[PDB]
Amino acid sequence: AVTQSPRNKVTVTGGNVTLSCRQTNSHNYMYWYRQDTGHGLRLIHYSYGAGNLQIGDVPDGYKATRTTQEDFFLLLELASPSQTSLYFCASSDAPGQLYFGEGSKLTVLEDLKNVFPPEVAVFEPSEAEISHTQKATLVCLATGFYPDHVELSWWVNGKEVHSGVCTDPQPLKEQPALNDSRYALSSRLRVSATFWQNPRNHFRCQVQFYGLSENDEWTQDRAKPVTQIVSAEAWGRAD
Amino acid sequence: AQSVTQPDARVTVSEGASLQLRCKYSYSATPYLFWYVQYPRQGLQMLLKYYSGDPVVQGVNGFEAEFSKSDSSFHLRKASVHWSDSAVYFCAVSAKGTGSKLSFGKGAKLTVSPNIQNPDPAVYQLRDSKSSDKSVCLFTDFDSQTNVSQSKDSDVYITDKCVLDMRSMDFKSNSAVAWSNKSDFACANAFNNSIIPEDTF
Amino acid sequence: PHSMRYYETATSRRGLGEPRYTSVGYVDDKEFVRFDSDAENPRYEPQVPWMEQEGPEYWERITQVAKGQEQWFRVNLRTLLGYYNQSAGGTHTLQRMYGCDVGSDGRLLRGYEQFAYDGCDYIALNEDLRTWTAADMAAQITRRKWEQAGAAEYYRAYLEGECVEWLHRYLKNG
Amino acid sequence: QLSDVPMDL
Repeated sequence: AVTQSPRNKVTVTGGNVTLSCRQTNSHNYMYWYRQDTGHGLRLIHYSYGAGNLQIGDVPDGYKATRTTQEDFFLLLELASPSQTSLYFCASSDAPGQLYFGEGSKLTVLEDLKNVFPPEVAVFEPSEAEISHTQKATLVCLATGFYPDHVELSWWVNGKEVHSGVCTDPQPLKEQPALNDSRYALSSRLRVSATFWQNPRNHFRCQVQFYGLSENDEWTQDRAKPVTQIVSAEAWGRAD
Repeated sequence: AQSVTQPDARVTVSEGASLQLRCKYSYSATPYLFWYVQYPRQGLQMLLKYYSGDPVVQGVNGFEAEFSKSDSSFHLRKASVHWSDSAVYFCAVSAKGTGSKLSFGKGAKLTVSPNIQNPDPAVYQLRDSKSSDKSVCLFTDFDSQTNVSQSKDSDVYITDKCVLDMRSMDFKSNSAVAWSNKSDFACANAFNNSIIPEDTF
Repeated sequence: PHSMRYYETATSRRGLGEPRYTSVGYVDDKEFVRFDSDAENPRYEPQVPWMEQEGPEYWERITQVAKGQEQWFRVNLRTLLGYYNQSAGGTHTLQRMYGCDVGSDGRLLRGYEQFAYDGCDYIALNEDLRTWTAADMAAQITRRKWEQAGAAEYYRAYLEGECVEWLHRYLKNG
Repeated sequence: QLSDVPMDL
């Protein structure tokens, strides 16, 4: 069991970030990795026992402290956009055998001027499908969000569901040309047409979005794009 | 000094079919070899490990890896891949005296293709529950093989195929999604790229 | 029938001080090499005529291992404190002994990997080379940990290989 | 040459 936090954080160039990792295990070795598609996992720093530090493969722009046996901190003092990555913490008491944490997604923005929360819409099943297939398929769409830092979930009558769900593994630049384009994500939820045709059943698409923090500046004629949850719903309909 | 090579970042195989993910590494007189698997939104988990002895390391779930002195390789194999096996697989190594510093491969996204038994390609129009008109087109229920392509228009959006599983009743289906907020857009107007002549509208 | 043994020894002191590490090599009962941390130039050095013919990289490499074993012992003394719930003031001694028994045909007959805390048996690699014998409940923890991580196999790598090999390389200088 | 670091206790 390796726990790290924060799981998600957005910051701007120059900011100061600290990633925490605690291990219930009593392992001596602890590691900090970054994962970037195209580079896999690259070691930043690691530690053999309390109060020990050893440079990794890519330690530039990072600092680490092994304060105790069970605690290991990664320290970004001058956040560069290049440091945008998925960070992992691991422990080990045997050579080459690492236990990993769930990871911490960190987006390092250049400019908050372009941060915008997603717009969520739910689209009801097609009638033809209902008759042809005997199954109803809902679609959910998250649009106009930046950065690419979201989590989409489906909810049926108060409970998050996974069966019958499938969300795009990757978003897509609404306008790929722009360097900092808005993103759009789609998900599907399929259920037995019987279930959909019951007006008692309630369907909700939920999008968690990580944007600006509370204690952050925002000097724009916009609705401040803060970490938030945006949802769109739909009731079953018999017809 | 130490290097780990995984040839292909993308690998797809049909459920039930066999599988081999390749891994070559820089030579060490004694090398410590490992495979790690990473399911969606999780970290890495150790799948297999080799130190010495019988060069065939057998995993309890049908996976196995073989150490090859000559090839200096540690290829991963599975006779029959289950659908759950969809994940990113990493090959890692460490050498004597640094056996606690792993070298990792770029990884491999294993996509376990769904075996669509009763495919009936189709395209349905799904309408916003809130806004009465704003809508979306849905390519769905098609065959495992067939694929989707980027928008030719570039003003229209479209997402690569995606497999869902209605576990409750042992059923699976593929799905693509098209849409463009430009009011002018039709079902046949999208997916114009290599779709089965058998799909409905 | 020939033998080879290595005895490593670390001894914790008080306060801000790294332990005193000691390693001595035995070729069929005769000391042929020795390392000590106290010496102004802490290095591996020959204790026997023939052994002085090995190159500088061999001593530089063999000395490098020592540096690592010090890091290991330093950390593992601490660990043992917890296992036996001992004050961090006390001074203790952890000793390791490993090696291999070669047959007349120069083959491998027996292997050795075992530890002792302050003189008492802790854990020892059995004869089958795949199981361990734990002395006390504390060692029973190390055992379980080594059972799950494949301690035997890990070591069995060096044993079946370099150990046997290098032994013969020494039996040619006698 | 000799053995590698033992696995932690």
